[PDB]
Order: sequence, then structure tokens, then C-alpha cells
Amino acid sequence: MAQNLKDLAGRLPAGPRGMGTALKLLLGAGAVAYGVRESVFTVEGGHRAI
Repeated sequence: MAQNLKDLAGRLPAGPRGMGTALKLLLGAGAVAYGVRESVFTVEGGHRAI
């Protein structure tokens, strides 16, 4: 008896989405945080910086 067979034809151009966006966003946030931290330094008491 005839059965159900799915038939997909043609391809739509594009890339997979969703996971990539999340990862990129996370990376950007981490980079920004890292940059800010690098910009700041602390000199503790009794010390002096040149």
C-alpha cells in the first residue's frame, strides 16, 4: 500500500542560525569586559607607581 514518504526538493540558501548568534554575542561581551579590566590598575598602600 502507498505509504507516506517525505520528499524535500531544492535547497534554500542560508546558514544555520541561532547558535551562532548566541556564541558571537557572548564572545563580544567577554571581550569588552576583558578590555575594561586591562585598562585599570591598582597601586596598594606603601607602593608608588612609575
